[PDB]
Amino acid sequence: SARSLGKGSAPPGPVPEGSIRIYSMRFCPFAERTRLVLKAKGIRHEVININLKNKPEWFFKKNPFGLVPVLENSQGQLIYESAITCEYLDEAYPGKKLLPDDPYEKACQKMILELFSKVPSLVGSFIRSKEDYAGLKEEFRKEFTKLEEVLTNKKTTFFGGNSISMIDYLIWPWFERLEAMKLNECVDHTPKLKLWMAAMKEDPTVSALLTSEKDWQGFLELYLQNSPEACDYGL
Amino acid sequence: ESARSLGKGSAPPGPVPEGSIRIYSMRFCPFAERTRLVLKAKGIRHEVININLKNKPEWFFKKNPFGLVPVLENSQGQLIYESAITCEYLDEAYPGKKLLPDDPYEKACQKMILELFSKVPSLVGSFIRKEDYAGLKEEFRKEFTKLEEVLTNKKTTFFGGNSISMIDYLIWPWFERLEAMKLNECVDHTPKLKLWMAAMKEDPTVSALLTSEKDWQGFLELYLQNSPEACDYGL
Repeated sequence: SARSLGKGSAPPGPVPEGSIRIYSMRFCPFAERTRLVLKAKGIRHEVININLKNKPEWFFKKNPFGLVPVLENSQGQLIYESAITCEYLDEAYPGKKLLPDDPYEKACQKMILELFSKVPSLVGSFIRSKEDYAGLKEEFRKEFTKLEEVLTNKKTTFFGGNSISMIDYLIWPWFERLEAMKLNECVDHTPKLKLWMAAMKEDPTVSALLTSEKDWQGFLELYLQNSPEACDYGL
Repeated sequence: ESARSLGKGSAPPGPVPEGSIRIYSMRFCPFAERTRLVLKAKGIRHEVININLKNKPEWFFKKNPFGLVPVLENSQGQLIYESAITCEYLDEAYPGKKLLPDDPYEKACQKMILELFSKVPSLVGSFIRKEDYAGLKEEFRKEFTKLEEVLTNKKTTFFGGNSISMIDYLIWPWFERLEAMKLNECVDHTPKLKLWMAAMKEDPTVSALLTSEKDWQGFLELYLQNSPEACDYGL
């Protein structure tokens, strides 16, 4: 049931009443954002994994950009872009809100997300390709000092207060891979950010969705080998 | 004159008065025009401080760590930057008619359409910055086709329905500069987008904030030569 769907696969059926579907990939950190929100809010859903190296022909009608995550509900409505999917889920579902309702506090979370914007591309660059490592670790350190400054100025344990909120879940997938990439020395000069990473791993939602560093390395070696079995590593 | 832009050696501004809000802007900046369209549409009491973008004051780098306009500042000293964030903050923080739909899926559609528009501001910048023209005009036609497909599927005059909403004000500044840049032919294959442009010019908020073709070309001639008088052209 978790095996990814690829080129030649049959278009999926309609999403059943009272449920939502996520088009995802088990090792995609952008989709992990949406799955953290789905788990934190206790939302009943179904997962369809997409083979990103051998995409189903029907997947391009779900998203014109051809990227995961994509949400699909029973009315056939489609929502793409990880940040948009997270905001939509917090708005359309009941229970405790992950986004603060104060307009300024909500704007701060979106400004912090923009301060984090260079981190996903650095992770991408690090994974790919070596003599480049030194320069890239320096780049990581500079970006992390910007997040250290936010926590210093806020005087809180998390990026949106003394308890976890949307902003923490949005940036967590990249800090999760940091240790798997053996780049933990990049937070050795950011003590508040380091304490934040330890607090995040103790969160029940974060903890339930962690990928083991061996499963991630299994995926990565298959991905770097350009294998169409990468998305399905560990079955 | 309160409108002349502030440069190096200017005194840092005083506190924002109670009941008001300040926008740090530049009269020919399309990103800050988004924010000004929202302040005008919602009838928000505010003050404008223009920044000399070719002679930036030192005190301004404390208002935004990116050093860009627009920036909002209130009486509590709160600072909000990134044009899309400033617009959403104003819609939530102030009374009157909401520019954003209340439905979570309709709100998500507005943010997805904004993403479909994302290449247009950088093509405008590349065009203003040959022979390059033919290629750049073809890129404009491809991007404008994407917007025409949205209007074709919605069967409405505007991007969020039968009435003007936030998404229209967010993309309008770049369509406003088409005639000025002599790029009207780039929409001659997009009839619905062409009717939308005419409908936008009829809107009282849009009409009140239009820049004359002469003031714009007058600004551009000075800005391209790094003139410190560029931002204050037309007085």
